[PDB]
Amino acid sequence: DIQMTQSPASLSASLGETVTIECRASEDIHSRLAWYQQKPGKSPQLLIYNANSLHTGVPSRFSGSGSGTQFSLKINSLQSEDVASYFCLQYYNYPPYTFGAGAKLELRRTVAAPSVFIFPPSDEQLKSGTASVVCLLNNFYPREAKVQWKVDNALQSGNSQESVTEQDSKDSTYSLSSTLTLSKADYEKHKVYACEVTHQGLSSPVTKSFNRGEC
Amino acid sequence: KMSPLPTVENQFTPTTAWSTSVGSGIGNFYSNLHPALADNVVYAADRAGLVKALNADDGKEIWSVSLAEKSKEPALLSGGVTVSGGHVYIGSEKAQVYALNTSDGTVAWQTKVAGEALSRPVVSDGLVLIHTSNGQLQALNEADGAVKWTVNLDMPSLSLRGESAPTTAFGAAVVGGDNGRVSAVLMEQGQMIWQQRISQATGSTEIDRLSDVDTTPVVVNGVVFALAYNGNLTALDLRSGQIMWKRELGSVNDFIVDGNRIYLVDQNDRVMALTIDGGVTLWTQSDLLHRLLTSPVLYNGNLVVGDSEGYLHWINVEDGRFVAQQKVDSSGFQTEPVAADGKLLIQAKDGTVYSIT
Amino acid sequence: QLVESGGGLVQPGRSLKLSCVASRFTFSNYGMNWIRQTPGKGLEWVAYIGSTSSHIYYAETVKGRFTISRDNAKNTLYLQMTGLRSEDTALYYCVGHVRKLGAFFDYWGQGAMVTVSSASTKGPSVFPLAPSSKSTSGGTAALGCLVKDYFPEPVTVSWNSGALTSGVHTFPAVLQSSGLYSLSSVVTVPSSSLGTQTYICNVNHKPSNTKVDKKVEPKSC
Amino acid sequence: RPDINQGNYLTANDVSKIRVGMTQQQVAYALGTPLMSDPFGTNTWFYVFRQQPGHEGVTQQTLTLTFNSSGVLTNIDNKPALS
Amino acid sequence: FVVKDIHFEGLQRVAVGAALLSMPVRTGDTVNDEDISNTIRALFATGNFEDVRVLRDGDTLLVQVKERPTIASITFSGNKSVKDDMLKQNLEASGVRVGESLDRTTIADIEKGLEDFYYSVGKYSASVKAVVTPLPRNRVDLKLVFQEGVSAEIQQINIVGNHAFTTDELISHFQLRDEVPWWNVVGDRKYQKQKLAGDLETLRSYYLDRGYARFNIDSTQVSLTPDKKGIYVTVNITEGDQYKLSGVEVSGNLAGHSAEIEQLTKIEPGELYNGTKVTKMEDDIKKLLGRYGYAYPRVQSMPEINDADKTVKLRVNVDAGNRFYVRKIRFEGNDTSKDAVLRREMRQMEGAWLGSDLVDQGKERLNRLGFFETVDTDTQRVPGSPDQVDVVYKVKERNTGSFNFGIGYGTCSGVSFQAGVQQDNWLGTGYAVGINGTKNDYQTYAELSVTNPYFTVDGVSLGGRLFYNDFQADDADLSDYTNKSYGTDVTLGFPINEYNSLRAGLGYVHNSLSNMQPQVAMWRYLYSMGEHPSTSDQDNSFKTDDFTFNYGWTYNKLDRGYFPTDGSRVNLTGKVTIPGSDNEYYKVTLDTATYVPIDDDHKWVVLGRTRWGYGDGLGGKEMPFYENFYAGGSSTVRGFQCNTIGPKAVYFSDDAVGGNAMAVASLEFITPTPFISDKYANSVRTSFFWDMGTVWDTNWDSSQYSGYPDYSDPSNIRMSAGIALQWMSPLGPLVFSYAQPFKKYDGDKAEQFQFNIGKTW
Amino acid sequence: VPDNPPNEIYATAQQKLQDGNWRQAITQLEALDNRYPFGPYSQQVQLDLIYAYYKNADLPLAQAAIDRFIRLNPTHPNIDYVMYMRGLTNMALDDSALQGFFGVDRSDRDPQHARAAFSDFSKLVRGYPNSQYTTDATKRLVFLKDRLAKYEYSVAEYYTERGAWVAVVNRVEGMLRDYPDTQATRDALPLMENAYRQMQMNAQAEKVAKIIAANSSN
Amino acid sequence: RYKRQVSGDEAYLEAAPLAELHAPAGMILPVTSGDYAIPVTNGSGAVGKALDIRPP
Repeated sequence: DIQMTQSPASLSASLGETVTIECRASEDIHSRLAWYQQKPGKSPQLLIYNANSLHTGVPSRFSGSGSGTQFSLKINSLQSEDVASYFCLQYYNYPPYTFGAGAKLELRRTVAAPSVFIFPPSDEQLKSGTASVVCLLNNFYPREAKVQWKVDNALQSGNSQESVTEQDSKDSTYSLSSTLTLSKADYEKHKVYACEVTHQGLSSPVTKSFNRGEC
Repeated sequence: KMSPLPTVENQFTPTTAWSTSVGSGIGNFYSNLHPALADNVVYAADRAGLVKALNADDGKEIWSVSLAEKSKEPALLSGGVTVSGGHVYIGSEKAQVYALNTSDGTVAWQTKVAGEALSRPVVSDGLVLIHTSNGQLQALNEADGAVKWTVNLDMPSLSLRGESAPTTAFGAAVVGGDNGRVSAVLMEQGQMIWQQRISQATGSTEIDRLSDVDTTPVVVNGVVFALAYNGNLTALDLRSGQIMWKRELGSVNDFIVDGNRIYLVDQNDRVMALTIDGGVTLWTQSDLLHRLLTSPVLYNGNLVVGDSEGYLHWINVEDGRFVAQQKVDSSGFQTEPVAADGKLLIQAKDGTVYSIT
Repeated sequence: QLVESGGGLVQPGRSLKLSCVASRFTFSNYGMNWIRQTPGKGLEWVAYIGSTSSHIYYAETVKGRFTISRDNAKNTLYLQMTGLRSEDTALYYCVGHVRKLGAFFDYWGQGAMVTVSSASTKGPSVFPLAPSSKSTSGGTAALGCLVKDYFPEPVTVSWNSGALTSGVHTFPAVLQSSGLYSLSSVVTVPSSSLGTQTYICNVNHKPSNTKVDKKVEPKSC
Repeated sequence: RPDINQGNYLTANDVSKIRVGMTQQQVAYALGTPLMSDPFGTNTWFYVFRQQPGHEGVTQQTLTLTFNSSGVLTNIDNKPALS
Repeated sequence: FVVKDIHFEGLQRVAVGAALLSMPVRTGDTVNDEDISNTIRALFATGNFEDVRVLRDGDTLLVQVKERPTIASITFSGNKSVKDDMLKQNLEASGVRVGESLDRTTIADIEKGLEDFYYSVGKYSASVKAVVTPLPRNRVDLKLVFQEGVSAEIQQINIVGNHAFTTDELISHFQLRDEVPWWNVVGDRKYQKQKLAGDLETLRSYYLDRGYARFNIDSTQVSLTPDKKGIYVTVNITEGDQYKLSGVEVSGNLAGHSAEIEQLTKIEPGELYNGTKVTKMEDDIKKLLGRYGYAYPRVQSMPEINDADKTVKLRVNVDAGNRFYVRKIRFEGNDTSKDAVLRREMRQMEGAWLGSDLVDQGKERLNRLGFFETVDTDTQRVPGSPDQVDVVYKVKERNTGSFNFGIGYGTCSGVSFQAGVQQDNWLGTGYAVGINGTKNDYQTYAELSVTNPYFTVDGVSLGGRLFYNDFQADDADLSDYTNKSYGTDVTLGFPINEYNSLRAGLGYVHNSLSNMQPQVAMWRYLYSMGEHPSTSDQDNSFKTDDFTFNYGWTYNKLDRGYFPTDGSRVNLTGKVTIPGSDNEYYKVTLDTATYVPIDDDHKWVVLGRTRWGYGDGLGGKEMPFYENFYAGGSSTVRGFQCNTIGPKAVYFSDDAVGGNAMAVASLEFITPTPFISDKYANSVRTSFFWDMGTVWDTNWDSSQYSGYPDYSDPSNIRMSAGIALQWMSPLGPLVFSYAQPFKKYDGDKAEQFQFNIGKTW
Repeated sequence: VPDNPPNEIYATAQQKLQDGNWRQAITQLEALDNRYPFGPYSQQVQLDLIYAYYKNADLPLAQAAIDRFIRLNPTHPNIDYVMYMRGLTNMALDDSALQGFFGVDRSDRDPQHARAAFSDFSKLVRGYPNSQYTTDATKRLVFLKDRLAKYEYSVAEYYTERGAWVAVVNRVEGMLRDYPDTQATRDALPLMENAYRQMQMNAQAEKVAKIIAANSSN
Repeated sequence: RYKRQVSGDEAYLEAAPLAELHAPAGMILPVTSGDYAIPVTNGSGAVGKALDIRPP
């Protein structure tokens, strides 16, 4: 193969400023690249052929720049939802085709505080013998947030699993569900179950807990 | 081909009076034309329409003129050179005949004939009678060039410019001409007195034709002599042309006659004295053969000629032994010198006169 | 335009022939490839055929064990997959090429997820997520349904047969230690709507043939 | 595509100068020769005006005569066209 | 003295009986008194007895007589412009030849006859002499010493009666020259007896067409020097006065064709007299009367002058001959090639009425084919016939095939031997074929092709072709990859018009491709198809086999083939893919040239030549690159190498590559050669040229790969120019050429002396 | 170029003949000519020379030689040889095998040579009915007859293939007046049968019917 | 220069029969031209290669 370098990572910016996404090639070959955009849950599409030529039906903003060693993709006065993960592809080495890592495009909105909710196990799960207590962050920005479960002062780990939705196309907020899975037995083993959420959007760590159901 | 030179002479001084570069010359080209004196004066030209008028003792120009269209087509005049009564009377290639005055290069008259003027007007008791390279004989005035009558004659298909110096006696005029024919005729209507053949027709229609053309004859006293090239040297009666003797001989150039003897050359360029009435050779000199030589004259009791090499071939008159020798010109010659009444001269092919001691 | 075969479930070591169909364009040129992408964000080119089935090139992972063929009359691509391993599981795309320039694609398939696994299919279990009298009574609260112990992917979940679409958050599936997935699908609605609006999530798991329509009501305590 | 003529020319008014009772030599001076002539007896002569121009197109006139032993006429036959 | 018998002694070359007959005498009695006179006059009238000496013993007459020695060898020394055959003719005119005895005294007359001949040349200074060599067996040899001297120039041509209008410079139109430019040099001034005769009447003809009817000659006179060096010529004439014409009329038999001649005779009144216009008018009429089937009328044009106004009424009279026909046709030339083969181009036909023009159309059709060295028609009249006429068409045949030899000079077939042969009059048939067999000890390529232009009547042409081919040079991984291929062509062809032709046909090919280089620009087509093999890889291989259609258009209108002089010949071909095939595309090629002389008299001629080549496809289907054009090779481009033109190769460095755009031409000056005689000078052709040519592709770009330049433009022109000799020889056509290029564009090459073989175009 | 009496030269001439050697004997004989143009066996030399020209096929020299000799020697008994040789000359002049292999038709070429041969052999018969040269000359004459026939037949064929329906038959009336033989002639009645129908002549088509039935169809 | 040839001649190359055709009852052949006639005679001497050319 060949080192197909894609830099930097996943980025975010506001509407109207320009962006330069770098893709670096190990063997310094000019015009041996194609750019493809993958929308979430959508088929990937072609952006640039010849490593500098734009495909039909698309605004002029997109530009291909840089040398064989290093190329960059330039978006000038970037507009609305164009957010997708973008990859490069080399065709210099025909037998092995190499792609970029993929740049996952996020956006920059104002800070948004999550609305914390706590969910006790359902009355259909109490006949199962296992209890699932769920912590919910609903609409926040940025994604970076420290959420810890506290039961009798214990940082539960390896038993809790989180799931974060993708950035909304409407309010651009994130949602996380941190599920703490215990047995029905262990639910009554401890008295207070708490979820503390620390986020940039919050003025103070919001802890929400329950002791005996959530009537 | 051509014999080499014998030793130079050292046996009379090689004497030269002045010379002059005169006219544009005529060049390699054969013609028959050479200048003519009068009292204290000479005149000349080139085959170029361009004409002079000079002196006899200084050679400066009393005047000089020229003629051509105003376009400016050169005339190429090679008629004769003759004067009379202060006027000169010359012909061209063009059957156009030019009578100017001597005192100035201005016309006496101008008139027309047939055929080329390779030839020499001749006059005797007035009333000039003229001939050309056409076998055509015009008969002419003196002051308008008017014709009085004209004769036609036979010509061959080919020649070496068979022409002849027309000649007169007792008002009866005679000349040779081509076709080996000779004619003795009037001067008034020019009609026939008689004719004569002398050549022999033996070849094959190519060299029965070197006797066609007739080289200059001349009269002496009730008798005439003549020849042609590879022809017969004759001695013939003035009244009748009947023969006095003959010598199987050829040549092309004119002969000198003084005394009871006749003085002339060979077609092979060797010279001799033959008898008046015998054709019996007193002597010859035979050294300078195939040399391209020129006709002589007499000057103060001796002879010299010139050549195509442009030299002087002085001799003893009595045996022809070379008495003197001069290189005089690099251009050779084509035509004849003259002298008169104390003064000797020659013209070059290349437009150069020499006045002579 | 491009209709493909299924992905299902298989055992490591078994074989499978997948099909992909071409519809409008000529299809009698167009080098075609199979390229798989793992949810771990790994892109891999696995196979290529060009202009016809004359030149076939494979990636350095299969090393020829798999076979790609096409039928022009049926405008169909055939992929027969020999010995199978767990790593081969990925989203597989039937990809087309670009005319007159080549060496890059124009058309991409739907993507086909292949799953090799010793485990058996299991239909999902739905449990209501309803706290009833939250710190929001006039604001907006959120409720959901919990899908647990389901294998394999995917499950289609909608609310009120597509009538309820606003405020819905379907969290990404997590793989449990049991080897089964479990996720919760929630929706945020105004508090006044609760008890007046029926919130029903309809869940369908095709491999297990499980269609559950579960209703969430303002149950207290 | 090509064109052809064949036969003996005609003025077609020459024909209006033709009367029976004329020696063959008179017609020789009139016309010049014929070219077809019975090599089976029957002193006779032929005269024809065929042409075949065009990819399609055919034509022919003819007059055809028989004479005595005397080289003098007996009868004619003008077929002014063809069949 | 009395004699009873006669004996002869010293005659070794003649009978004694004839000897004793030549002297009539009464033997056995006292013979007459003429025996001495008879021996003398007879034995020396023969020219065969040198001396006689007769005496009488008393009973027998002994004759002691020699024989004149006879010439063995007649030899010549001093020949410079003179050929001994003509000299022997002059000897036979003398009455003398090898094997003849003689007087040794007419030698002078012999010399004289020789010198008369020298005169007849134009030399009069010469001198000839005999050299006798006595030899045994009553023999002699004779040698001739010449001293040719020199000829003359000409000095003046001055004329009597040329007044009121000079021509003393316009005389320069003659054969003869009284002025030799030192900057226009190849001859000199020399007299001739007959060029004289021509230019006299020529000048007369000039003045006869400037408005004269009395421009007469009085006489013509010539002379020269005693040294026989330069000539003086003069001529005596009348220029009279001008003249004009006033109306024209005719008289004589027709067939009511008055209205056509009416068109040919048409003029305006009051126009300047000519005499040549008259003649061509007559002759045009003669053509018309050919068409109507007349040969031998008479035509006369009589001026009825009025010099009172300098006008004429040209009375004319015609006698339309009695009609003709044809009887018979005959052909000569057929030693190998059958008859009826040529008749099928005779647009004249037998057995009917007639044109004198059909005759010429057949002459043309013949001279087209180049199957003959030379041609001759003729036309007699049959005996005892007023109207029946016959004809002959004669020719001189020619061997016309070839043996082509391509060696990949300049490497378009590399190190190779392309052998092959063509013949268009195959076995004397109209059958036509061509073949090649090609060998390198690892590659094969052989091909056959055939056509009968007259498979069926009316010029139905039908041809086939096949080729099998393997190319193998990747035995060391070298460029110019391995291909194997083989295929066929079929074709019909026919004309519709009597000059313009069409043809069309099909073909099928089969192709097998292997060990393709990694060259880079090539793979574009293959992307167009679809595939992407190399990084730089070498296992590439491919196959494809295709049917196809083609068609051709042809305009051929010349004096002839085989070193023509006039007209033009052009052929275009368009070839095309068909539905179903592995691909789709179409191309066109055109090849053009045209000959125009000045007058075909001294043969100062010019050609113009051009060709175009293009093609492109559809449906994303372009044509192949192996079907590219190519250029250079000193057949199309003189002073350049085979397929060495145009862009450079490309890897991921330089060798011409072929393309799809062409435009190339060459502009010439045609020449004869005076240094060789007609005998073969007729069969050779020389010229100069100035050659241009260029090539490119439109699909090619450099907006994207701009590290090496573009090769997409009609600019960047290749230019050279040179000279070429083309000469026939029994192995086929041959041509060499040497040129000099003076406009390259980087990365290209050539040679100066070059060679080509077979069918030259 | 030795110099000798012509006897030794003629001796080695005979030898070279016996040697089968031409190119030497050729020049030997030319020198014998030039050295002795009135030798006592000059005539024999001419025979040997013409024999040479045949066996070496230097043809036009031989033609000129033959007509010169017979012109100049009009009379001697072996003259018949000459005439035969003359026709043989012309017989060769027509013929060739630079092209000949088995399955050529030699027809359809310049035949005048054959006509000359015909006249020659014919004259020769008419002068020398009783020589020893004739039994083959006849067969060769027959050859020329059939050949002339095929030639003309072929011309008829072409015209027929054109449809020169008439000029052909005018050829053929002479073909009859000359050629009553040669199946080709018999092969030509049907051509008239085509002709007269192109003529719309019925009344002679019956003549064609008669003659054909008159011939024995084979 | 001057080299080429054939090989084979002095060959008898004939086989041909005689031919000639009568005429019918009623009508006629055309009268033959006495131009190609046959002074025929019975032959009985040398022929073919069994034949002499060695001149006299």
